[PDB]
Parts: sequence; C-alpha cells; structure tokens
Amino acid sequence: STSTSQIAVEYPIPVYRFIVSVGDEKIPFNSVSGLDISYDTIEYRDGVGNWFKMPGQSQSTNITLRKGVFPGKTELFDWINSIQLNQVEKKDITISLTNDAGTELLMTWNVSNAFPTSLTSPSFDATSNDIAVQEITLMADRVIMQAV
Amino acid sequence: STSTSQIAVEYPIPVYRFIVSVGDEKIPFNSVSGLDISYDTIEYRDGVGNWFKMPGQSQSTNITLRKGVFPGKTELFDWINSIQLNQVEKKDITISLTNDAGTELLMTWNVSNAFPTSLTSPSFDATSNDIAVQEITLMADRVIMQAV
Amino acid sequence: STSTSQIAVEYPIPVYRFIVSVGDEKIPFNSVSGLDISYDTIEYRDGVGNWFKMPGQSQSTNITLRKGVFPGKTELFDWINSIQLNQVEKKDITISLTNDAGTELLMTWNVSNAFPTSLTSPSFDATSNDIAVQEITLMADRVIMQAV
Amino acid sequence: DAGTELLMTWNVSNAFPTSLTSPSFDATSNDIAVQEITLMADRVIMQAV
Amino acid sequence: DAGTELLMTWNVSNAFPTSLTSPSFDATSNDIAVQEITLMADRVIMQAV
Amino acid sequence: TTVTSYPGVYIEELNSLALSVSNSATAVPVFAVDEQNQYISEDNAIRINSWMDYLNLIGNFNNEDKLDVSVRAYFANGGGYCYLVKTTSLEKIIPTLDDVTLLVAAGEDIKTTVDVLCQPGKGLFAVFDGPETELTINGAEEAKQAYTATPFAAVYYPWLKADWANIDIPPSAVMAGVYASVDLSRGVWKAPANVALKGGLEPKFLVTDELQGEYNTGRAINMIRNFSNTGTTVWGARTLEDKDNWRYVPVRRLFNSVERDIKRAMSFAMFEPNNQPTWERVRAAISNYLYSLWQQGGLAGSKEEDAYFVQIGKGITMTQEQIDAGQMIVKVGLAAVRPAEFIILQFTQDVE
Amino acid sequence: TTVTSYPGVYIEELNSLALSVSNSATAVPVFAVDEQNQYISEDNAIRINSWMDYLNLIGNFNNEDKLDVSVRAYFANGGGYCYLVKTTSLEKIIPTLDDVTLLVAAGEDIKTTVDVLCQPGKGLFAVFDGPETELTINGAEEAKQAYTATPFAAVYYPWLKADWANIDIPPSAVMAGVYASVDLSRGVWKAPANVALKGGLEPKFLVTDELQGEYNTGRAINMIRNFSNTGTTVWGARTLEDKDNWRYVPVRRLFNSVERDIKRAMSFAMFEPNNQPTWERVRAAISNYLYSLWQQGGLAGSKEEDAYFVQIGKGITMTQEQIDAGQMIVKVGLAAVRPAEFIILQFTQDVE
Repeated sequence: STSTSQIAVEYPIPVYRFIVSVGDEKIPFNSVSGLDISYDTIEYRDGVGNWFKMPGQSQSTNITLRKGVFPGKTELFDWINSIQLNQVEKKDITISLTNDAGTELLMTWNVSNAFPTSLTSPSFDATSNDIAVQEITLMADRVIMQAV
Repeated sequence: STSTSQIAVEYPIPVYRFIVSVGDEKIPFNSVSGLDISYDTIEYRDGVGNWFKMPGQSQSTNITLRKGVFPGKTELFDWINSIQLNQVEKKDITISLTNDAGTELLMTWNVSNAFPTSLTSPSFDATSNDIAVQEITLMADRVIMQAV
Repeated sequence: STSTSQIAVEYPIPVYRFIVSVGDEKIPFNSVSGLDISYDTIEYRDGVGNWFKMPGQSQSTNITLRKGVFPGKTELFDWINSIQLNQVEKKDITISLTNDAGTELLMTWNVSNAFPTSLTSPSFDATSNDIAVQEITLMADRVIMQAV
Repeated sequence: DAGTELLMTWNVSNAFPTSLTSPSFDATSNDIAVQEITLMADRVIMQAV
Repeated sequence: DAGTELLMTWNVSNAFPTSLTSPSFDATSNDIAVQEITLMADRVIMQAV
Repeated sequence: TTVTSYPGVYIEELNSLALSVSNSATAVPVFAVDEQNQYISEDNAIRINSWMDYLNLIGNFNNEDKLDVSVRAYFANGGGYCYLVKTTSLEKIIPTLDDVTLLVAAGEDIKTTVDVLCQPGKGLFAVFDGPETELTINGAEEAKQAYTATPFAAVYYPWLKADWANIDIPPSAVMAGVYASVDLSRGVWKAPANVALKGGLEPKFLVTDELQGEYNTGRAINMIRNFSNTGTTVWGARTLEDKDNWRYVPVRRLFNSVERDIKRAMSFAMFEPNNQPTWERVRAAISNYLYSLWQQGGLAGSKEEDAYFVQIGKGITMTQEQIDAGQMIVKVGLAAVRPAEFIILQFTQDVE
Repeated sequence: TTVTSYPGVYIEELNSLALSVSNSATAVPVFAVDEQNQYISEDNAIRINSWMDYLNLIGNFNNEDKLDVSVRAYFANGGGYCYLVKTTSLEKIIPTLDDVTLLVAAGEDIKTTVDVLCQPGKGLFAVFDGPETELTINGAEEAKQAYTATPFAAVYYPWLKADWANIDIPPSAVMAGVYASVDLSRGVWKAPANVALKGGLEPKFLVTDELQGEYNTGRAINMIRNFSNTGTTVWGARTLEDKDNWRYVPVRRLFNSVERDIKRAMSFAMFEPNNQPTWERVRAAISNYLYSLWQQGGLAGSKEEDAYFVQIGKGITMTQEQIDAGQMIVKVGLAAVRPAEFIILQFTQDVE
C-alpha cells in the first residue's frame, strides 16, 4: 500500500519525460545523449614503492540532441549555418526530467557555452516507415546536475 | 479530431517521399545518404585556467545516392565515365521531401558542385531475389537546408 | 552564453584565413612560413663578477611562401627570373589574418624589401594524389606586426 | 584551480627578448595562431610557496 | 617489496650537482612537474647485497 | 572642407588631431553640459561615437571651452562612445537611455541631480570633480562637507592641466576614460588607481602625502598626483561612503556591472509563465554567468561555492501570495576582492 | 507592367518590395480605414491575402498614407490575411464575417464601434493606439480617462517610426502581426510581450521606466520601448480592465480562442434531436478539445481534472422546461496560466 506522495520521494525517475531548452527557446527533442563528466588521471610512481593517483585535466563535453524534421521549422539548422570563421553564438542548454504535463521539475542538468558542430541530415529512404530525424552535436563545458 | 490542414502544419515529415534532381535532370532514386554538415573544433587552453572552444575548419561533404539498374538508362555511369584528368562537370543536387504525387515541396536540401567518385556496380548473385542496384558517391560542398 | 561580439574581442585568431599581398598584386597562397624577428646577444663579463647581457645585431628575415601551380599563371617565376646581376625589383609583402570572406582584418604583418631566392619546382610523381605546389623563398628586413 | 594560492614559484631576473616567432599561416590547419618569444636572462631561483 | 632487504647496491663518491632542470609548464599536458638533477662524480662501484 | 573633382590624390596640408577609437562594454559616460552651449539642444542626448564624431558637431577645437578640453582628454585616455546631455534637462534623459553607466560632471554642478537619480536599484555611478581651489590640510573637513555621502560617487581632487588646453581640465572627464581603460585591460573588479594618464596631463596642484591622509578617511576624495617614475597617476579607489561594505569603487562598480548583466538574463524570463520550469531556467542563467565571472577572477573565493549563491523557490523566496501577484524573487550573493591600499615596510638593521 | 511576346527570359529592373506569406489560424485582423480613401468602397470587406495582394489593389506604395505604412508593417511582422473595412460602415460588416478575431484601428477613432460590438459573447478583441502626443508622468491619469474600461481592448502607446515610412506608423497595426507571430511560434496562451519587431521599427518617444509605472496600473497602456540588447520590443500584456479576472491579454485571448473552437464543435449538434445521446456527444467533443489543449500546456493544472470541467445534464444544467423550448446548456471552466510580470532581485554583499 504505497501512497502516491511516497512514490514522489522514494522511487526512481523515468527518462522519457524531459524538457530541453536551448538558450531562450525551448524546443521538443526526441533524445539527448552524451552529457557526461570525465577526468584524465595523473599517476606518479617512484622507486620506494608509493603510487600517487590524482584527478587531472578535465575533458571537453560533447552532447548529441536528436529531433524530427517539422515542415515550417529549421532553427537547429540556422544555428549551425551562422558559423562565420570562429564566431558563433554560444548558448546554454538545460535538460530537465519532469512529470506528466510538466509543471514540476525533478532533476536538472545545465550545459554552458554549447555551440553546434555536425548537423546530420535525414537519410532519405524509399523503403522505410520512419520520420525524418536530425542529430545536432554540441561541444560545451561544465555539465552540472541540479536537484529539482 | 485533428483537421487535415492541422497535420500539414504540426506533424513531422516522413522520409520516404522525396525528389532528387541532378543538374538539369531529375532522376528517381531509391535512397540518399550522408549529406550532413560538420565542423572541426579548435581548442585553446592557457595556464590561468580559461579554456576556449571554437568552431573551426569545415569538413567536405560526401553524399551517397542509391538507384536500381534500368534497361535503357545509364546516366549515372556516363557522368562518372566523363572524368578526364581533373576535369569533370560538377552539378547541383537538390533533395526535396514532397507530398503524395508531389506538386508541393515540404523541405529542400541543396548541394553545390557535386562530382562523382566510386560508382558501385551490382553484386550479381544467382541465389538472390533482389534488383540490380547501384550506389554513386558524390563529393561536394555547402549543404544548405531550405524551408519549403 | 557568449555573445558573438564578445568572441571578436576575447577569442584567439585561427591561422587558416589570411591574405598575402606581394607589392601591388594580391595572390592566394597555401601557406606562409618563417617571418620572425631575431637578435644576437652580446655578453660582457669581467673579473669582479658582473655579467652584462645585451641585445645585439639583428638577423636577416627569411620567409617561405607556398603556392599551388595554376594553368595560366606564373608570376612567382617571372619575379625570380628577372634577376640580373644584383638588380631585382624588391617589393613589400603583407600577411593579414581575416574573417570569413575577408572584409575586415584582424592582424597584419608587414615585410619590407623582399626579393626572391630559391623558387622550388614541384616534384613530379606518378604515384601521388597531390597538387603541383611551389615554394618561393624571400629574404627581407623589418617584419613588423600591426594591430588590425 | 582558480588560483588564489601559490604552490611553487620560479623567479627570473633581467629577462629581455630575442627571437619573437610569428605564426605559421597554413590554409589546411585547424590550429590557433601561436607565438614563441625567447628570453635571455640570469638567476633562476625556485621559491617554496 | 617494502624494502627491508637489499639485493644489489651501487655506490657513487664525491657527487656534486650541475644542471638542475626545471619542469616544462604546459597548459595542455596531464603530467606531474618533474625535475632532473645531473651529478658529476667518480668511482661507481657495484656491491653484492 | 575638401572638394574632389578629378580622381587623383590630394595633398592638402592641415593640422587636425585624430584619436584612435575604442569600444568599451562596461563604461558609457554622460557628460553634463552647461547652458550657454550653442551646439547641443535641450532634452535629447547626442551620442558621440568617436573624437572625429565630436569634431564634426563643433567646427573648431576651442581651448577656452570647458566641454571641449574635457572631451578630448576623455578620448585620449581610451574612452568609448558617450552621450552629451544638457545639465538642466539631465534628469529626464538618463532614465531614457538604457546602457548608461557613468555620470560625469565636466565642471558642472550635478549635486542636485545625483541625489535624485542615484538609487540602490539603478546602475548609475557618478564621478565628479574636487574643488578647483587649492585646498588645505587645515580646513580639510569643511571641504568634505560640501559633498554628499552617497556610495555611488567618487571625487577626484586636482583639476588637471595640459599644454594644448588653455583652461584647466576637470578631472572627472579624464577618469571616465581611465575607468574604460582599466576595465578593458584588467577588468571591472580591478581598481582604477595607479594607472598613468595617456594624454598630456599633469596636476595643477602638487599634493603632499600628509594632505592626502586627511581627505582619504571620511568622505573620501581620491587624488591624482605626480610620481617621478610613473608620471601623473591616479591614487585613490575610495567612494564617498565610509562604511566597510561600499568603501572602494572597484567593489561598487562590480556590483553595478553584475546586476546589469543579470538584468539582461532576466529579460528573457519576462512575461513567461510563473511556474517552476521558469525558475530553474532563471537560476541556471544566473549560475552560468556568476561562474564564468568567478573563473575570470572577478569574485574572491578559493572554492566556487564560496564566491556566490543563487536561491529561487516557492518555499524559499516567494510566497504563494506573491506568485499570484506576478512577482518572482531571486537572492544573489557575491564576494568581491578588496584592493591592497597600504603597504608597510619594516627595515631591520641586523640580518637574522 | 510587363508584356511578354517571345518565350525567352526577361531581365526587367525595378525596385519592388516582397514580403513572405504566413498563415495564421487564430488572428484575423480588420483594419479600420478612414473615409477619403479612394481605393476601398463602403459596406464590403476586401480580403487581402498577402502583401502582393494589397500591392495589386493600390498602384504605388505611398509613404504619406496612414493605411499603407500600417499594412506594410503588419505583413513584415508576420501577419496573415486580413480584411479592409471602412470605418463608418464598420459596424455592419464585422458581424457578417465569421472568422474575424482582431479589430485593429490603424490610426482611427473606433471608440464608438468598440463599445457596441465588443460584448462578452462575441469573440472580438480590439487592439488600438495610444495617443500620438508625447505624454507625461504628470498628467497621466487624464490620458487613461480617454479610453474605455472594457476587458477586450489593449492600448499600445508609442506610434512607431520607420525609415521607409514618411509619417509615423500606428502601433496597433504592428501588434496585429505580433499577435499572429506569437501564437504561431508559442501559442495563444503565451503573452505577446518581450517580442522584437521584425520590421525596421523603433519608437518615436523613448519611455522612462517611471512613466510606465503610472500607466500600467489602472486602465493599462502597454508600451513599446527600446532595449539595447533586444532592439525595439513590446513590454506589456495588460488589458484595459483592472479586475483580477481579465487583467492580461493572454488570458482574454485564450478564452476568446477556446470558445470559438467550441463554437465549431457545437455546430454539428445544431438541429439534432434534443435528448441524452446528443448531450453525451456534445460533452465528448468538448472534452477531447480541452484535453488536447491542456496537453499543449495551454491550461494550467498538474492534474488533468484541475484544468477544466464540462457539465451537461437534465438534472444539472437544463430544466425539462428549457429542453422543450429547444435550449441546451453546457458549463465549461478553464484555468489559464498567468505571465510573470515583475522579477525582484535581492543582491546580498556577504555570501552564506
């Protein structure tokens, strides 16, 4: 006999309900991938036997967002088309696990200074029953995870 | 109760209905692959701690078009056969997602200066129930995506 | 969330976009090398212990410009062919880092009185997939670096 | 990290520049324009903290 | 391992330092700051145990 | 000026001075202009992008004008674009202009307008002049009585003089350019003191160290004095507030700059639905900005959680009553760096 | 224009401006046109599908016309097809046209017609202009007295100006396009404020923040003012009603849009037998629509049963007497989202 407010505190969070917000816009995405912290390890070892292991230089964060093609809207493409030589508008991406008809966040990830590389066009295919989907890849720094 | 003009505005576009147009010709293709933007990333990192990430040098676009073998027609082969030393006729390829019996485009991709490398002959096979298909591979620049 | 005008002020400049201008002409080059200042050091040392280090005589500037072979044009060769005994036309070379489709310079180097030595012909090679390239070497004086 | 505290310190006296090296401009490279400056000096000393 | 017992021994006499080498500071490296010291000496002898 | 009929080239000979342009994101001054100035009109600000832009508005450079010699000293030190508002309509135009940060009196009485527009909410900092007369260590606490005790104001004493200027230059106009030159080279968090003046300036009155000790304490008057190795230089960073919170102009100008940048990030949250998915986007936008400012060294803290904190919430900051009214309350804290102002040397005769 | 005899191609050179077409389901404005307009006739609405459609009706674009510069600013911001009704026959044609939602005064006195056609039953919303004169914070409550206190109206103050337009543009004509651009990109429930104007617009009068505090309270005048990072932008969502029910234009325009869509679902129930199998089809048709609107985020409620309720019945809503008269009574309730209008930052000097 678990109460419905006990499940909100004790139970794990399902992945499939999430909100992605790219800058000031919020746009519906099919899937989000990557988005993990990582560290190189530095190892010193000298002759008397002691072995030092340290966290080292952080690694660059690479995120992949996947989204279907909608008939009026290309604002994933216009972001990657605006790249002149090294100047692009970087913007913050927030992923947020929500409840059904999300008025309440459960977890929140924050990405800083994300800019697009490698927008992937759909694979046109005459014998396929799929939607035209696009992956955009983002390079960024500082994934942080926020409670609620 | 979704109206049929609401589906034209809100719903995603299926991949299987598309028009490929190679230069002045338009020819029916079985599948189109590749056709994505990409960028190298330049990373500067100095001693005080700040880490600069930039979009860098663009990558070359490589497209793969697949097409069945028809009895009178070899004009994918005659394009790749006309390569003398570095001189080939480059032409623009446009992919375009359409409706049923296409009189109306929904999305449009444009490829500039595409020229053929690596025409692939069918694999003749006495125990196979397939059509003779051919892949042609194109190297090009500047994929752009146009709304409608 | 870096703005696109902040990147123009704070971020380092990528090397690959540059304009070379030889005299009144401007010609597209594949790579530019050398082009650095240098100084000999004079060291005095006497018996009481004090050691004087000084900047000394400047060194001659040697630049190497690399360029592919184009079918109608030999004006790197006609410059080095015009050397009669010690008389050659010296001209000023300016390198300039630019933006994409350069209407705006970011940095500028200036070379004075450059004249050609050692034009290098391409290495013809039946098993190579390369372009015919040529290096010209320039001896000059006074590299100066100008902001914007 | 975010340096408010030194761990080691080297000190160089009377350094003056020779041989500033300009970047190698290169149309097929994905690098930043970097410069090396070379300094001649005397008396490197190493200080704890 | 956890040395309470020597297996071989080398002995150097009258060693004095030349050429202490400072670490190469490098913003894109995952290494420890290391130093080499160089010693000039005489009479390396090798002792059993 | 010059009339061009044939293509050619033209080898006109004229003496006109040209100053290089600078772009400053953080310091946009507004020069108070006296009445009996025939060039600018009442009730509109004239944006002057460069010294050449100013030299098109007036025909000749005038040595006798207080406005002319103050604007040339401003652009020679490295100032960006500025506005020119007349002093009687000055209280109407500064609220219209959005990105104005500094308020500069170029030898003008703005003490009436500074009390009514410099508030804790608004981002205006107001540098103005010291008294033109050569003052004393003796009657020193009466000169500090003339100025208000607001934390948003700094007073720089000696009216500078130049060989090109006939009259003495007000020192606040050269300090609008020093503020822009400091923040571009080292940051807003760095104090504008011990910076040399790039123009041909030197103080009218040489100031003893014992006199500067009088004025630095209570309602502090920063002072520009000459050093033989540095030339002329600025030698103060203190505001007119003596309280330990807002004593220094790098701390007051950092908080003015941070809250203006947070203003722009809260601009996108305007007229969005007032629920939790907005508040976790408001907090994430501020937390990115204060982190990258801490990484530049702007905020003082060894640990990142010591430099700042942001708090939004329905239990924390805003009531259910206040949410229905339409309000959204955020709490931000910062930890600025203070400048080292005194250095005490102890010289011992025996080495041990 | 162009005469074509040979097949060929034609490389005519002419400067004509072309604007891209947009289809808007929710916002169909009606532009009030003054008399002494020789192009449209009395007592018929002229549907203008596009800017090219308008540019065929009139020969040249005229800078001096109030109607011309208002229609071009409407299509540049993203407006769909609109109607052109003359202002004296305006009260006869708007009841004829079914799908008209907005009523736009392009610099016209429609205060007589808005009182007689904007009713709680009819779905008309009426955006019109502020006063053309530069107003004051001082005589501010007299300017709100000129406008009626109806909840269906919004007033946008500064008459915009453009480089192509010789005269100043009425601000209501650019807001019919901003209404269509907001509802297509984010929905009718989103307020039309902090949206930049796509045409080359900027306000005639820069508006201080203290002046906007006067006009926002009682009979609210929304204001279009310039921000240095955003450009020109809309900065208000309030109607002319001060009551807490219909304070904001996203809540009033949501209820106008919902009841128009429910109008279409009750169109099929017309002249059907008045018994229970009809009423459970009327309720099911509304319950599908409000659920899919709640799933889009249009109605505010965590639980689906909190956002809306529909009630039909013989015991509940209609009498046995009213059924024999032919009436059918349904009760619908909604819970709209309110926009966050004020954001209060508290900056603390100590981090803890």
